[PDB]
Amino acid sequence: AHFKEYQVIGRRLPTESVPEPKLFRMRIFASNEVIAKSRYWYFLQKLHKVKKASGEIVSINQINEAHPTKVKNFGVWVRYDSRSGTHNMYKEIRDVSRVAAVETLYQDMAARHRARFRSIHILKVAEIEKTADVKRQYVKQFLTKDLKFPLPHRVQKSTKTFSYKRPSTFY
Amino acid sequence: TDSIVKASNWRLVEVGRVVLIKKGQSAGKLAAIVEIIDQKKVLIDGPKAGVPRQAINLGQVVLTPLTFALPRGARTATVSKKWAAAAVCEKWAASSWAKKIAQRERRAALTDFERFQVMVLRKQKRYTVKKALAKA
Amino acid sequence: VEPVVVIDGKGHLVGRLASVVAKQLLNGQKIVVVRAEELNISGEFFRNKLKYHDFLRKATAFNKTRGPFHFRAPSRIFYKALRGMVSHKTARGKAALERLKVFEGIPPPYDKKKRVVVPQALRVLRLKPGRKYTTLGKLSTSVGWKYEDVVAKLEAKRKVSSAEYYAKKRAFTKKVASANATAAESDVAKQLAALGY
Amino acid sequence: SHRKYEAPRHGHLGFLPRKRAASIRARVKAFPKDDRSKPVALTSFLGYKAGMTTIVRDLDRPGSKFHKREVVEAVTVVDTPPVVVVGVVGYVETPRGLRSLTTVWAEHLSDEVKRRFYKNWYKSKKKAFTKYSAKYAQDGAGIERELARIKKYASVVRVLVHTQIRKTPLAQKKAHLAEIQLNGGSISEKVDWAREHFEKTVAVDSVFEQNEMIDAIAVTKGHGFEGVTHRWGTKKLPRKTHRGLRKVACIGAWHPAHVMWSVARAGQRGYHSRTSINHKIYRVGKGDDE
Amino acid sequence: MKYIQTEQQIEVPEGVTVSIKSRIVKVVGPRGTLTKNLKHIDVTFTKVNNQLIKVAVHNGGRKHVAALRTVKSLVDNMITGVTKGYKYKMRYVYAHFPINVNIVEKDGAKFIEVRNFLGDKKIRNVPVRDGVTIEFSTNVKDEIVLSGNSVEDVSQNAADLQQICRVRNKDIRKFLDGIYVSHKGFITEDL
Amino acid sequence: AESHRLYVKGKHLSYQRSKRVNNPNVSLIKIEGVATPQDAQFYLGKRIAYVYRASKEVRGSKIRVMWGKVTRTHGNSGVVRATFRNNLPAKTFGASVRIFLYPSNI
RNA sequence: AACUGGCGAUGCGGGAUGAACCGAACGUAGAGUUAAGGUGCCGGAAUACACGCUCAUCAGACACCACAAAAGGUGUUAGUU
RNA sequence: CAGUCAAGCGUUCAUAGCGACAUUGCUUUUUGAUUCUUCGAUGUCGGCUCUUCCUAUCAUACCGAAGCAGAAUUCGGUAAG
RNA sequence: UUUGCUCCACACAAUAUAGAUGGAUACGAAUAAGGCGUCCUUGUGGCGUCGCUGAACCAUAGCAGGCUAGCAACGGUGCACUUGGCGGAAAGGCCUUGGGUGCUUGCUGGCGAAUUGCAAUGUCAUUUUGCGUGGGGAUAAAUCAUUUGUAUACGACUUAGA
Repeated sequence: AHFKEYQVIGRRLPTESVPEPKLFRMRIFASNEVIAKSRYWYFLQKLHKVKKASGEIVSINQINEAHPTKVKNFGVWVRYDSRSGTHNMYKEIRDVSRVAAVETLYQDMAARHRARFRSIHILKVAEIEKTADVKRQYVKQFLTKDLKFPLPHRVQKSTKTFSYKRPSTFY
Repeated sequence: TDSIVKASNWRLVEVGRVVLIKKGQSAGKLAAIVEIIDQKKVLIDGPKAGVPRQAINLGQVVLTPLTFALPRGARTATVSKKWAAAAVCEKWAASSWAKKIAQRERRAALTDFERFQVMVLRKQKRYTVKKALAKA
Repeated sequence: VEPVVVIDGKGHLVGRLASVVAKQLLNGQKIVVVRAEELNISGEFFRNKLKYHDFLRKATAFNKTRGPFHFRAPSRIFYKALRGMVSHKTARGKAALERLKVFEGIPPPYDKKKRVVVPQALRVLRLKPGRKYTTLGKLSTSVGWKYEDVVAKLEAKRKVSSAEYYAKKRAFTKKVASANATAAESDVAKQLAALGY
Repeated sequence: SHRKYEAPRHGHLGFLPRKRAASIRARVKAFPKDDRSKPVALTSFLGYKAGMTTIVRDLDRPGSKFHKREVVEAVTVVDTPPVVVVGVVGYVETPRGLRSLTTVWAEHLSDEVKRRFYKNWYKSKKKAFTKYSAKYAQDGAGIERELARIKKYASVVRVLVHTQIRKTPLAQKKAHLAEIQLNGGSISEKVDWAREHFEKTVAVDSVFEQNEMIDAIAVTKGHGFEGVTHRWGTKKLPRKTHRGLRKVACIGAWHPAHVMWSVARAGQRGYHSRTSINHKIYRVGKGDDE
Repeated sequence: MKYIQTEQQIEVPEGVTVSIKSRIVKVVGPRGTLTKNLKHIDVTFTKVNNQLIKVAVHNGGRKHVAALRTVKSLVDNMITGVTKGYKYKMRYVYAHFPINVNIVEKDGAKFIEVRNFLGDKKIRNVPVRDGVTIEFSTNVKDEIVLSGNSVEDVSQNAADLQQICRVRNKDIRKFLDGIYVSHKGFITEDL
Repeated sequence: AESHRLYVKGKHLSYQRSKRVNNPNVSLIKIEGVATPQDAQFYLGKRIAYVYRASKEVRGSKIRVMWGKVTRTHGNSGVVRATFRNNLPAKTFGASVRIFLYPSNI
C-alpha cells in the first residue's frame, strides 16, 4: 500500500540479571504496522543477537512529514541485491514527503535494476533544500532560476470510441 | 528582410501558471502552479478557488492561457493575496473557455419544462433568422 | 449507435483499429473503413516488410492453393487483422464479418458521408513522438499490390472535388453569420442565452 | 534421406496446370504499354496458321562463321486476311483493375461475325444486334453518347475486330472476335480512329512490317491424356518393372502424407495457351498477286 | 535522463534571411534559394534579434538532443551555401592509363563521362545534380572542379565520381587509380 | 413530433460466461450512452424487452416479446446484468433491446 | 531408495492443449461472494491509474513448460570508485 | 560442427591464416544409453526412380580481408536463386 | 408450347428481418501545429479569435399528431411535376430554375380525445404469388439427336447443318 514512515522502538526481553535493556529504535518505511514490526525484527536480527521470540516491541508510531506541501530534495542511500551481488547506491529525487520519495525509490529500483522490495535496504533517507548538496543532473535541471517548459504534443483522452474531428495536440 | 520564423509559443508550465483540475476531488477548479517538482508533477494551490495545496501530476490538470506574478514556493496565504490582486479568477470567468463550461453545466441542469422552453425559443429564432437570409 | 459508422483509416494503427472495429462488429455495429492505404503500422518499413515476407513463407506444402491466402491489398491486410480478432469459423463470427466493409480510398457511396476517427487507434495520439511507423500503402505495394498509383489519382480527384464543397460550405455558413448579425440583439436570442443557449 | 545424385526437376512449374485451355482462341493477356507520343495503331492481329516451309537467305552477322553466307531456315506461314473493325470497348482504370465501362458497336455486322453469337445458327431467327442497329442512323441521337462516354472516361480503349474466316479454306465459316488495344495518341483519337475504321478492314501490311520481332499467342496442339513419360520427360523405369515402366517410381515421401503438387502425374498434354515471343517477320506477302 | 531543455543558436549573416514554416526551412541569399524538409526530428525554432535563431528540444532523450545539433549544423550549411557555396575539387590518380573525363549533354542532362580508367572499355556515366556546376580548372592538370549551393549535392556528386572509380578484383593498396576529392572548401571564402 | 421513444436503446451482448462455459440464464446488456458503472446504477431494476417478429400471428400480433429486468451492473464499462422471463435465444447477440424508464424513481 | 502429497480410482475452474501442476474435490437447483487464473480483440472482465526501462534488418511477453551459455557492444539507463 | 581466452606458430608479428593449456556451447546427417509406443505383425539392406525441404556454400552473383604488386589461391560476409 | 414474357402503379402474400423505432450531420493537410475572420507587398506574410471534446449541430409541440378559425409574414418544409446541369472508384446519387399543391408550433383561438379501465412491443419502415387489377412494351434461344476432327477415355471441346 502507501508507504508510511513508522518508528519502531523495541528491546530484548527483560531478564532478572538485565532489567531495562538497551531500547533500540528504527525508522522503517512500510505499508502497515504488521509489516512495520516484521521489517523491524528483520533488521534488528541483522545488527544484534536478538530475534522476535527473545524480544519485545515497546512502541510503534507513525512519523508524519513535517510539511507535506513543500517540495524538497531527498538524498537516498540504498543497498540492494542484484542477481550477481550486492551494491550500495546513492540516488536522489524530488518530492513533498519522505514516504512518497521512498515509494518513488522502490519504483525506480524495480524499473532500473529489477530490484524487488525483498532485495532493497533503505540505508538513509536524507532531506536537503540547499543546492550544491545535489549531485545528480537529473535533479539539478529543475533547480535553474525561472524554470518554465511546455508540455508538447498534448494527447487528450476520449470518453467515446468515436470522435468527429481529427485531434489537436496544441497546448 | 526579417528572418521570418513561425512564432510557435504555447502554454509553458511555470510557477504562477493557473491550471484547471480536470479529475479528482476538485474536478473543474482553478489552482495556481506553486512550485515545479518534476517534468510531470508539480505543486499546486487553489485557496481562493477551493483546491488544497497538493502534489499532482501535470496529466491530472490542464494548463490555461492565464498566469500571474507569484513568487516560487509561496504558501496558501501569499498565493491567495496574489490571486485576488491579479483577478485571475475574474479573467478566467470572462474567458470563452469558462463560458462553455458554464453553458455546459447550465444546459445540463435544465428541467423538462425549461427544455420545452428552449424548443419554442429555438423555433422562434429559426423563423426570424431563416427569413433574414432569404431577404438578403 | 449509428446504422453505419464510416471510419477513415488515415493515420490509424492497424492493430488497435482492428481491435476496436471487431468489438463494434460483434456488438452489432455495421462498420466501413476507408483509406485503408493510409493506415499505419508501428515499426519501420523494413520491419513490417520482413513480417509480411514471413507470412508469405507459410503455405500448404502439398498444394499451395489451399494454404493461407496472402492478400496484398491494404484493405485485405486490415481485413486479415480484424478477422484474427473475430471467431470467424462460427456463424456468429460470419455475421459480424458481414457487417464490415473495407476500402482503399473512398468509393462513391461514402465520400459524401461523414468520416470519424478512433482516438484509441490514432497514430498521433498513441505512438511516442519520434517512433518509426509504416504506412499501409507503401507496404502493400512492396509485396505485390498494384493499385497505389491508381488510388492516388482517384484520391486526388475526390479531394479536389471535396475542397469545392467545403468552400461552398463556408460560403453558405458565412451568409448565416452576417445575416444573424443583423437579426441579432433579439429578445429570443437573449432569452436563450439566459436559458443555456 | 537425400537423393543419391542431384538432377533438375522434370518440367516447368510455372506452366501449371497442364490443363485444356478455356478456349480455342488464345487471347492477349498483356498488350504493349501505351505511348501517348506515337500515332494510333493496332497492337495485335489475327491470322491462321497454314503450315511451314523452308527459305534461303544470306546471313548478315559481322563476326559469325556464317557471315555473308547462305542459310536455310524453317518458317511458319500465317494466313492473314484483313480483320474487320466492328465495335470498340472502353476500360476505366480502377483500384480493382480495368473495368469495361461500355462497348460501342458498328452499324452493320457481317454473317461471319454474327455467327460467333450463335451455337445453333442455322435454326435461329438471326436476331443479333437487330434492335441494337436501330440506335444508329441519326446525327447524335444515341450514336455519339456512348463514344463520348468512352472519351471522358475509359483510360484504356480496345477495338473489337474479327477474322474473315470465309476468305480462308477452312470449313469453320464462323468468325473469331477479339479485342485489339490501341496504344497510340491520346484517348480521344483512339475513340476517333475506332469510329472511322468501324466496319472497314485493317490489312496486315499496316500493323506488322519486315524485320520486326512479334509475339504469337495460340493454343498448342492437343494430345489428350498423357502418361508422365512424355507429358513430363521423366525417366523410363527399367524393363523388368512389375506392373508398368512408363511411370514415376516414387510419387512422394511418407511425409508430408500427401502427393505434392510438384510431382509429375499423368494428365492432359497439349492444348495450352502459349505466348511465344521474339519471332522475326521474314516477309509480309499480299494475296492479290502471283 | 530526459533533459528538460537544450538549445542551440544559429547566427545568420546580415544579408541572408531564413524562412521557417512548420519544419521547412528556406534560406535565401545572393546565390539563390535553398530549401529543406525537416519533419523528422520534432524540433522548435525561435526568432530572437533578426540575426539569431534558437533551435530547442524539450524533454529530449539522448538521441533527441543529438539530432538537435545536426539540424542546427545543416542550417549553417545552407546559410554557408548561399553566402559562399561549397566547392569540391577532385584529382585523377593513375599510374599508367590517363583518366579521360569530359561532360556530355544527352537530352541536355549534363552527364559526367569517364573513359580509359585503367585502360578498360567500360565507360562510366555519372549524372550531375541540378545546382552543381562542372568546371575543369587550368593552372593544374588532372583536376575537376564543381561548385554548388547545397553541400549535399556537391558532395554526393563528388562521391558518385569516386564510386564509379573503385578498382575491382585487384589489390587496391597497389592499384590506387581513381578520382579522389582533394579539396572541400568554399567558392568565395574570405572574399 | 416524429420521435416517439420512451425507452433507452440497448444491445444484447452475450450470456454471462467464463472463457468456455456460458450461463444462458443471465444476459449482458449494453446501454447506449452509459460508459461507467455509476451511470448504469440508474437503470438497475428497470424493465427490459427484446422485441422480435414472427411470421405466424399468435394472439393478434406478429410481434412477440420476452421481458426481463436489469438486475445489476457488470464490469467497469457500463454493461449491466439482465435476466429475462425466458432466456434470450443467443442468436440475438448484438441485437437491439429496449430498456424502459419504469419502474421509475425520478 | 526416504518422508509427504497426489494420479491410479477424479470429475470441476485455471495452466490454449496435457493422468499427476495451480485452485478446489462433486446429490439436485437458486442467489451472493470468491480461489487459481485473468480483464486490447478472439473472451467474461480497466485500450485503468502511477513511476521508470526497452526499438530488436531473428524484440519480448508469465511457474511446472515445452531451453540457451561462456564471451563481448561510448546501444541506452542507473550506480561505484 | 561452432565460440571465448590467447602460450605459441607465422623470417625480427598472437589474431592474414592458424592456434596449445583450458573453457562455453550447438546439432541429432554417428553410435551408445533407455524401454515410452508397436509382438490378434507399422514389410528390414542397398540400388533404381521422383519431389520437396535445410544450410553447417563445392560451383555460379556482389563484396570485405590477406603473409592480396600480376595470375592462382586462402579467410570471411550477404546469399540454398 | 390454350394468353406466355417485360416495365410501372395498386386491394390482398409466406421458409423472413445477425435485428427499424428523429438524422451514417462529406474539406484537405499538419499534430514541435492548425481552424475561422480580417489587413496587405501582380504573394505561402501581419493582426484578431476558437479549441481544452458530439454534454455538439440539425430536427424537434399538435388523434403516432385530428377537425377547424384568425394575425403585424412574401419565409421554411413534403409531394405528384418542370427546366438546366453535375457525378464512373462500386457513378445509381447530388444540386437545380420555374409552376401547382398541402402543411406550417412565427403568433392567437374554438372543438375533439376519456372505459386500452393502474403496465403488457400493444402492432405504424419488404422479397415473392395468384384462371390478380390495368397503363405500356420490343414477339428468342439453348440442349438432345445428326455432323465435324484444329478436340477427345467418357463427359468436355471445335465445327456444320431449314
